[PDB]
Amino acid sequence: QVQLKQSGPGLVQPSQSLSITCTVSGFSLTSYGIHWVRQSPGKGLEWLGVMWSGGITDFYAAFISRLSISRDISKSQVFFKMNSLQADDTAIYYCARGSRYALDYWGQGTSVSVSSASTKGPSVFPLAPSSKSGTAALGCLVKDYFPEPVTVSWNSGALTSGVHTFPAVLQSSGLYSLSSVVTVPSSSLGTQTYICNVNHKPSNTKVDKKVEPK
Amino acid sequence: DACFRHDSGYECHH
Amino acid sequence: DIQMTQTTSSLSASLGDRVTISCRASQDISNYLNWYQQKPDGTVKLLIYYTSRLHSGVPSRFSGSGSGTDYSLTISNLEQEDIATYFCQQGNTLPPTFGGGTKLEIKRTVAAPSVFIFPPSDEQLKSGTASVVCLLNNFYPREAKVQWKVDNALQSGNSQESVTEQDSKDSTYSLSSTLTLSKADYEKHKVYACEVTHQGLSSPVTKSFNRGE
Ligand SMILES: [Zn+2]
Repeated sequence: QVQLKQSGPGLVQPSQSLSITCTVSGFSLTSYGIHWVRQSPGKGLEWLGVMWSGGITDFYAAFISRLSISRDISKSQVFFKMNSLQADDTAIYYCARGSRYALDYWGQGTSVSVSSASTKGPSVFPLAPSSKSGTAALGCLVKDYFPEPVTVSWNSGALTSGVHTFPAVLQSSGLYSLSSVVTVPSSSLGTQTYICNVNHKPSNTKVDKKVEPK
Repeated sequence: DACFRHDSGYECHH
Repeated sequence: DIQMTQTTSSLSASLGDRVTISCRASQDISNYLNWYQQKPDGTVKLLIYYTSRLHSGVPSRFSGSGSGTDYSLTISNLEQEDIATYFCQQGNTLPPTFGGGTKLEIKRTVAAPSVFIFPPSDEQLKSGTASVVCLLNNFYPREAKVQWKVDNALQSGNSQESVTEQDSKDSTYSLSSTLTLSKADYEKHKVYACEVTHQGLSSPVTKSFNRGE
């Protein structure tokens, strides 16, 4: 079975080097090329370089000074090193197998982030439902944490209908933030307790917040 | 017609 | 470099439709063109190579056509697991270039956003900072414009949008815009308004509040 397994960390400090080992099985590196591609969010697939089957390498012009591509045949491994990363390098980094015509088998990817931020638990704030709202909306603001991810439930999984947990956003500070919102009927705000359950495993931070109407 | 083999990098034409 | 151009970024389809994704190269690439599929989970798969040849494992509803500059990926009888982003790639001259990508999306009837504005919590204020959140809930299509007004003053690059993935039960989108000030700064304006422009509304909808109520 043809497979490509990427190892190496997602997180690189600014001005530090991104290292990704691409380990393979069920094909020979002597007989195939390994291509290195990245996908910035919203932008398209970007080719960075290749270890051809013969053992000679090639690079995209804009990365010539930043890239190293070596390989170890006996280990079934090709190695990728890019230097001096900045925020504009935030992407999924792919090793992919080249056959005659195309990139026919792909590594699972490596989600790469650039930050000098240290692990931080989030402050959770209530987004209290409007004094005159029919449907009402309420939520929790989950602010200033690193790294991703946080998970949010409502009343411990009991409330799932209308619940939208937004993709996190990276602030000027290097800290992530998101909102978890839920729509409920206006007539229940005096009648039912609504609690966001917030969990950030890397800071081992659990926190419940009751969202009290205004 | 020009092409580049995605395995060896060999080119039939540039 | 050969420029590869998928002129539509977003493509609206319905399950059972014949969808055609289109790709134009900057010169003749003489049929040396591959199609890739990237899922939400980020796994990539080759679909077809040399214009029209199916890769092993790839279902038969996936076909290719084209010659010269212009090429097409066609998915007959479209299924839920085919909802992904699709990338063309020329194999004519180095370096390998890809198109910008075409993200599939579910067509449904127009739904206007329900708009809500949230002043900052008293507990955040006493923390020293002040976030103001504007929610656009369960709308279609995804195209929506959010303007922030502080005492009538149109705001630019002050805020950060976040958008949910198309919901898999009602096929809608929801959007969060977030405005951040110091406490002191927040403390010296009155009317924080959120103006929402969408295809589903006759005229733009404005949700606002005054600091204290
Ligand atoms: Zn050449």
